[PDB]
Amino acid sequence: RFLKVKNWETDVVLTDTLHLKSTLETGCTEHICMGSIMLPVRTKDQLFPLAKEFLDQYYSSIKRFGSKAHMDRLEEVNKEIESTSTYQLKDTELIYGAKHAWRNASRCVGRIQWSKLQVFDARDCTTAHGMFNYICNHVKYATNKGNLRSAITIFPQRTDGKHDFRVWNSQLIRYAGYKQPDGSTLGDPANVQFTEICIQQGWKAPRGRFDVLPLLLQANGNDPELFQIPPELVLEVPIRHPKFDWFKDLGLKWYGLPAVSNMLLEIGGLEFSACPFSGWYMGTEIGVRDYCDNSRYNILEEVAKKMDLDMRKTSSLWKDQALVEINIAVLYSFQSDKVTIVDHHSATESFIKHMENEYRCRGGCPADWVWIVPPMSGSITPVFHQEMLNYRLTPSFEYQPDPWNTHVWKG
Amino acid sequence: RFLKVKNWETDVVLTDTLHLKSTLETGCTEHICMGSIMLPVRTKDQLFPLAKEFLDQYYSSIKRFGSKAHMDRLEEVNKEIESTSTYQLKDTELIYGAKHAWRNASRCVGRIQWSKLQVFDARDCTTAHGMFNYICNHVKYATNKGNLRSAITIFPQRTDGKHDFRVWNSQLIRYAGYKQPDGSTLGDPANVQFTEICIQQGWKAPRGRFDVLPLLLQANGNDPELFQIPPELVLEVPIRHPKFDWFKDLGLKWYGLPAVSNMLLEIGGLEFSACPFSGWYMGTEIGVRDYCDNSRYNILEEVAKKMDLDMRKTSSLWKDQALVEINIAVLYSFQSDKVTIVDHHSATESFIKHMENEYRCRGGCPADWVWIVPPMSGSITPVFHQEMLNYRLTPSFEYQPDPWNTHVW
Ligand code: HEM
Ligand code: HEM
Ligand SMILES: Cc1cc(N)nc(C[C@@H]2CNC[C@@H]2OCCNCC(F)(F)c2ccccc2Cl)c1
Ligand SMILES: Cc1cc(N)nc(C[C@@H]2CNC[C@@H]2OCCNCC(F)(F)c2ccccc2Cl)c1
Ligand SMILES: C[C@H](O)[C@H](O)[C@H]1CNc2nc(N)[nH]c(=O)c2N1
Ligand SMILES: C[C@H](O)[C@H](O)[C@H]1CNc2nc(N)[nH]c(=O)c2N1
Ligand SMILES: [Zn+2]
Repeated sequence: RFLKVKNWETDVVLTDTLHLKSTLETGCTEHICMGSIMLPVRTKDQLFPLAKEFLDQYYSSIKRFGSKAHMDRLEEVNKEIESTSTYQLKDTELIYGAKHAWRNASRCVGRIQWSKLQVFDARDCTTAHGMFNYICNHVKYATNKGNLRSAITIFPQRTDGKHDFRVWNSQLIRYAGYKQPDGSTLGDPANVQFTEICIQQGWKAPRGRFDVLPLLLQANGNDPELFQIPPELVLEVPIRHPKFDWFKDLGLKWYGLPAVSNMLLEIGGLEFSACPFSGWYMGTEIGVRDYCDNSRYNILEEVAKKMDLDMRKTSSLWKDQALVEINIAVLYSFQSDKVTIVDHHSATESFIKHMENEYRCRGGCPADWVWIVPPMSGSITPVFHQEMLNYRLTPSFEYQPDPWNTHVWKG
Repeated sequence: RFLKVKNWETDVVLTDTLHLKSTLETGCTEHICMGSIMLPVRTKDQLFPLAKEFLDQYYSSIKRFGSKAHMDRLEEVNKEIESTSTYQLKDTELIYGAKHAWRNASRCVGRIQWSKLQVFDARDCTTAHGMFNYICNHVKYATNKGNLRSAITIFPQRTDGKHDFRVWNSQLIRYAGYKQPDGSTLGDPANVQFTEICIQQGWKAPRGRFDVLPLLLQANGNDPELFQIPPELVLEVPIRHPKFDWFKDLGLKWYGLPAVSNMLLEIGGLEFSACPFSGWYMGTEIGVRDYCDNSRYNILEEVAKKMDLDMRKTSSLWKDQALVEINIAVLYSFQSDKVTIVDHHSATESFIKHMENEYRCRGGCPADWVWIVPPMSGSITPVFHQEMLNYRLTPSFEYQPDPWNTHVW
């Protein structure tokens, strides 16, 4: 079967066949679309087909499908599963697997970069201290003094689900948030609960507006342990504006390295519950979401005050005006400090070229329009006008619940 | 089976039960989501279940479900379908149906207004000239000297499908487009094909940038005929900016009345193929989409230049700056001329209030996030953070194919 998508700006029509390899469910049915819903232990029996599907894809990718090396590897993995109930990936398979999970990430606008990913194999790690060291090395490598390089570090896979490796932080680098007795928040309101956990585990909080959180690291199902990332490894950018010299005295800064650490990587039916990965920011993440969401740093009003905008009616579009200036400031600041960043026009134009390439080469590119379209200026980017098909390919990155909800405390 | 939606800004969680009454298909399957796809006669047998479903909801709404008058109406309609192969709605049913088709329009941010809709019953209309008269009256009533009022005008229902009433125009009021020897497009690029069909049918095109198109009306399945809307009934707004005095010199204007005329209204299985309806604009429709789409009037570059922004690199956000100013000018011009308009902040705020009302007293509100979130400044409006479930309820408005593909001359 064939599915077509149309671009309403260019009239370019693409044909998807790749969706035929989709397996997992979307949440949608013929009666209900759940496209805007954010969130819509394996047996030997379920595992071997998953392993086989993966190895088939890997061996096809290297043009060795059906070879003796292919057949011997299927055999070897089958025998490993029957005997030990799981199996180990070869390094080459792990690399291919991590790159493909990114390639298949339908919510990622940055996927033009998918084949350039440094994979750090941390499967020999056994303790939280070992995790800390791996993560420091990742941060220093990825940061590269501002010349950011994509990377992922992969800790040992799930076994019985009682021995999971987990990074409790949602991102490797994030600022603390502190709920005040008067109900106001100091720092990042998104991180209040997690900050509270760190404090309870014995973190001495500075209680400022941009305090880098400690890592809380769980190895082998053990209770997590706290570690401070060396501050010299945490590259930050003070935010200033090219024309407005008062912008600096807002006292804003942000960190250069966006590094998601709470997702689960599935390759061939194996589950890597700790697999922190990093790239570089698109500016709107910081300037639109982190700074301007009402339940984040929420700076729109203060910015618009300083610009002397008419604030008595929303129809002056004061919020939109202040939003654009904050985003100019984030891009200018990163660029001035030589820290990699991409603007939303750049990024979406590159995404459309990536997607067209994938359609030709691969027969499709699953994409989640709700996430791919930037949170400002949506329709002046080419992705707004592009129809997309969202479906689930493996290998994949998946959301998993926060570990504090599920962890069995050892004490 | 019962589904939850969460607002990620406010943590408010709502439970949707209304979706269990959805009938039509979404285009999504368990394997593929088609959320971003723009486009994803009835026999006696098919028609009675549809009539019954509708009449049940109707009698329910007036608190007379299972009453003698309920059973008596179901009886009458059944008899009428068996004998005539169709049936006629009572005026009360027609009004209820049209208001609910709007209530059910999952792509409409303006539904807080749904119960305030003036319904013009044009089911007695028989000719294209009659259609023109009804439409001018709609246009004049809805416009109301700039104090716009929501309205729909409903022409006769489909019969055997060879006698369709159709307004060939996509909206009652739109601007002509003409491809130039220059290679460029003069006017609205979106209307090139329709403008050509107009000329072919005899329209004397002025060949300007903002020429109000004539109506092309089809009655009783006949060949469509041309009429032009009295110029004094088409309220237009010249676009200026509260601070940039050069803005007026771009020569921009837009019309005050948005009036969709190409959709099909389905009520109780009955199909109203000509049912033009109108409300009032949300500013971004004109300022973001009409003015700044590549493929529309595409004015971003000209504005940016007059602002003397750095257009050398995308990262100066020159497009975004110019976008906001164009949208400030649209809103300012409509407000100064006392023509009803709503900004995207205010409209989305009232949709959230509407959603909560609908969850509270109906068990849900079908909504298409891809359409509800404005085409600029998405995440600084409250709808961006609101999970929505999209499903199809009847009565409904449905897209239908351009009739020039359908029609046999
Ligand atoms: C290289 C530069 C990259 C850019 C500019 C980029 C851009 C983005 C953006 C803007 C988002 C949405 C973020 C949000 O709203 O929270 C995203 C999502 C995502 N990206 Fe990327 N990306 C990059 C690299 C990567 C890498 C290296 C990976 C993994 C190997 C990755 C995998 C993902 C995944 C799984 C999501 C969905 C996250 C979620 O569900 O929270 N991306 N990307
Ligand atoms: C009262 C003021 C109204 C406002 C501010 C409003 C707002 C909007 C907006 C912004 C859209 C998206 C349009 C687009 O992007 O092309 C829309 C779509 C729509 N609205 Fe409304 N609306 C109003 C009245 C109405 C009325 C009176 C009806 C029917 C009686 C209606 C039914 C629809 C339908 C069916 C769509 C989807 C149209 C399509 O698929 O092209 N709306 N609404
Ligand atoms: C409920 C929920 C579900 C889900 N799947 N993800 C989230 C995370 C939510 C989704 N938007 C905010 C929060 O993520 C912030 C992280 N963004 C940074 C980045 F990693 F995505 C990234 C961005 C740019 C370049 C590279 C990278 Cl690795 C929340
Ligand atoms: C392929 C296609 C499918 C579809 N369902 N609709 C369209 C119409 C396409 C989709 N966006 C543009 C075009 O409509 C412009 C009409 N907008 C005016 C209005 F009616 F929507 C309206 C707006 C504001 C207030 C009231 C009203 Cl009644 C195209
Ligand atoms: C409810 C809705 O799905 C939610 O707010 C989404 C919308 N689109 C998004 N897009 C991106 N890139 N990141 C997000 O966090 C979200 N949030
Ligand atoms: C492909 C995508 O669905 C398309 O560009 C949509 C996106 N959202 C929209 N939203 C509204 N309100 N109107 C539109 O015309 C569109 N176009
Ligand atoms: Zn869907």
